[PDB]
This record gives sequence, structure tokens and C-alpha cells, in this order.
Amino acid sequence: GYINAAFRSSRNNEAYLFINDKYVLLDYAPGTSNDKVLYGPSFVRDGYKSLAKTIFGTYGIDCSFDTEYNEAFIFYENFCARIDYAPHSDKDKIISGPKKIADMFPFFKGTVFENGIDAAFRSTKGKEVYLFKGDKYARIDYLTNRLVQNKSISDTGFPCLRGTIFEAGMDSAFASHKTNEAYLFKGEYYARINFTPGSTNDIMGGVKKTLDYWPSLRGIIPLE
Amino acid sequence: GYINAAFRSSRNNEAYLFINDKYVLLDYAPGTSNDKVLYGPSFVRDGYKSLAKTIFGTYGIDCSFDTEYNEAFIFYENFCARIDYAPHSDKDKIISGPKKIADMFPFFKGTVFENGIDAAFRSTKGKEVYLFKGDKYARIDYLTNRLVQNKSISDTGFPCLRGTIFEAGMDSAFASHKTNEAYLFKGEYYARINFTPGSTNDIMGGVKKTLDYWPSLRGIIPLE
Ligand SMILES: [Ca+2]
Ligand SMILES: [Ca+2]
Ligand SMILES: [Cl-]
Ligand SMILES: [Cl-]
Ligand SMILES: [Cl-]
Ligand code: NA
Repeated sequence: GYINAAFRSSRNNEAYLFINDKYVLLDYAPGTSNDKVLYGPSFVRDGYKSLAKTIFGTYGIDCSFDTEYNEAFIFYENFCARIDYAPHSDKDKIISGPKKIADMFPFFKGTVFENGIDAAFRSTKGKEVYLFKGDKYARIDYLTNRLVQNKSISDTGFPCLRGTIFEAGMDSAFASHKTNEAYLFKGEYYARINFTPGSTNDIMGGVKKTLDYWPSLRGIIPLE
Repeated sequence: GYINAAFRSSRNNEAYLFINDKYVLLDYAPGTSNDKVLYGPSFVRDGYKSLAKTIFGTYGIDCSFDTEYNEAFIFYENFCARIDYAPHSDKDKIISGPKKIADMFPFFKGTVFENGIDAAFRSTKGKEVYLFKGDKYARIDYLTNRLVQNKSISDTGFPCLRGTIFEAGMDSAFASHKTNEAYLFKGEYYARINFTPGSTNDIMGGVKKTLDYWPSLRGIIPLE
């Protein structure tokens, strides 16, 4: 039971992390630690009124990514929804869905992404998102609803992950409030990366143990 | 666009039929051809407002059975919920779920029923129910949450069904308010059967074309 999904809040330096059927709201304070739990751990169904009687409320959220304003796509197995997460209030609502992935994103039909997605993060470019499944990644535009390029190997688009535990897949991710940086998680490990839409990038600090650098998560992960 | 799910109402001679993402409430006037549409066709989304923001609202119901009082279990693929259908009123609500079938009914783990069920009808005996998947059927008690006997081929428990289209599966079923009768559906066909819990068992006037004997369904099946 490690971090299964995450997205960047519209609130500065804040991020929602999903673990099993629970979530935490974190001030992740980039470049220090110093990170601090703001809310949770609590059941998704308790913190998100609009998700209470849904599969997301029962089983939690296994992938997500922020889009714009106070909205985010959330996933569980082959299903997804777009929600308004109304940060710091009880006014969350389902905007679109819930739908199967294939009905929300027709271009994933007959692909490995059809039955579920491992992780995703929001790009700094237009309305683009990177999504990950097994050792593959996709790059999409969620507004025009299109695949920007062929699905390919994670290391083809992210050469800096060659030779690390992340080359074979990742469990969760979110974009930082710092431009062109992102966090990737897998088991007890994380990495902070600098990406640039195009190619040639780097890992800032290498693969670190998560609890060594996110002290706020000590009594939380791994969740029994 | 055929009947996918159905259950018997607590109100005398009324049944709910599910087709695609819609439903109809029928006075099905048994042993007779004076059935009549009490309500619908309507979207499940619209008739049951407790389901509007769930997978059941988006995709409809593919299996169902009444339990007792004003309750019924509903299914869509590997998911199910127990609902109060609060007949001839608003105020329908979810009681339990949505949950995976294997979480609601743990004895189905590792069986063909784990990922979905074709059809079901409530027994006259105790809190027993007959559920169908492919050419197999199960007998359960939903109150005690117990598989009552081994999973058997459908023709092992309903020999009368041998040599008919039903021997290989049912799309949909519900129990009649008439004691020990049930209706079975598949394609443009249906049968009415007299069953006897724990014994054998017969067919009432053979397989008939549905539209011939259920005129109130004229504009409704096949739905687009
Ligand atoms: Ca995940
Ligand atoms: Ca069915
Ligand atoms: Cl998944
Ligand atoms: Cl792609
Ligand atoms: Cl749902
Ligand atoms: Na998923």
C-alpha cells in the first residue's frame, strides 16, 4: 500500500496523494522538507462527498491528473471521471462521467491503456498530459481529445530513467508547481525529474527513498 | 437492444425491465395479454436519481433481483449495489456499494460469476435466488451470504430447458407474483416456467415470441 495516484492542486505547493481507499492533502514544499500534512489520511468517500456512493468512494483512485482550474481526471481500473475537487471546501462534484476509459478517451481503444492507467502528470504545454501503463507512455491533449504521437517506451521519451526502477513502469506521479519538474513514485522510491516537451532531460538527485525526503509521510506509508 | 435485466416489484403485478441504459415499469398482467407501460421508457440516470452519478447511471443495469421490502440488487459487469427502489416515488437510494461482486458475494471468487452475471430471479423458498452465467447457474441465500449447492449446468437443474435456446444462457429473468412462476428472456424470445425449489420442474406453453404476447413492449424492443 504505497502512493497509487496524485495530482497538483491549484493551491500553491499543495498536492493530493491517494493511497488504497484514502487520501492525504500535502504541502509538499519543493526543495525542502518542511513538507507537512494538511488533511487526512481519510477515506476518499469521507473527504469527497460527491464520490461517496461510487466505485471511487469504495475502492479509491488508482490514477489521476489535474487539468485546469479546480478540475482533475480521476481513475479506477477501466473507469474515470472528471471532477471539481473544490480545494479546502466540501463543494466537490462530478463534472463528466463516470465513463469507461474507452468512452472518455476513444483513441485508447485497443491499446494497453484501455483497461486502466498506472500514473499520469500534467505538462506545462497547452493542454497536454503524459500517461503511463507498464513500460509505455502516451502523450495526449485532453481538450481536443487526441493522441499527439505514437505510444512508445517510457525510456524513448524519458532517457534519464534508463537503468532505474522506473524504466519498467511507475505507480503514481504529479507535476510540480515548479515549471517542467515532476515527481514519480514506485514502491518506497521516488524521483524528481526535469522534463522538456521534445527530448533530453535529467533526474535531480537520483532515485531516493521516499521516507528520507518526505518526513511528513512517516506514519502514513506504507499503509496497512 | 433487448431486455438485459428485470426484477419483480413489491407492488402487485408490477415489474421493472432494463434495456440498454434505460428502463420500463410494467403492469405485466400475468397469464394474459393486457400488459401496460406504467412508466417510461426512461433513462436509469433520470428515473433513479441516486444512480445518476454512478456507472449504473451511465451504462444501465445488466442483471438484477428483488430481495424483500422495497430492495433489489443491481449489477453492471463486475460491480453491484443494493438499492431501495422506493416504488412510485422519488427517494430511491443506495444501501450498500457499489462493490465488486467478489466483495459482495465472496463465495463467487474464482468462479465464472466473479466478473459478471447474466440473469437472476428471486425464489419462493426462504431468501434464495437463482443466478445465471453462460450455461451455469447458482443458488444462493442472500441474507446469510451462502452458496446453497454446487454450481451446476443449467440443464442439470432445469431439465425442461434442454433443446431450447435457454440451455446455453439467459439474457434476463424475473420471478412472477404468481407462486413458483418466472419469466426467462433471450433475444426476441421468452418463456414462462413453473419451478419447484429443490426438485423438477417444467415449462408453461413453450418458447414464444415476446412481442406476440407482450404487446405493451411494441415501441420499446428492440431499442435502436
Ligand atoms: Ca497507480
Ligand atoms: Ca443480462
Ligand atoms: Cl488501473
Ligand atoms: Cl503518445
Ligand atoms: Cl460508480
Ligand atoms: Na486506471
